[PDB]
Amino acid sequence: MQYKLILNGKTLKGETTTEAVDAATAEKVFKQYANDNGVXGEWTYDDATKTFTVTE
Repeated sequence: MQYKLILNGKTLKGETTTEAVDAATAEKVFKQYANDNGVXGEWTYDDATKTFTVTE
């Protein structure tokens, strides 16, 4: 139930984590987080390692 976020912004590179029971819930949380950090970017999703990647 853990999901990662890989931030590749023009001035913001990093990775965060959250615990969510649904991929859309996790995506929404990460999108909110990204937006608060100024990002949103092109969003890619890997379901093998449960990671969302943002390419600004």
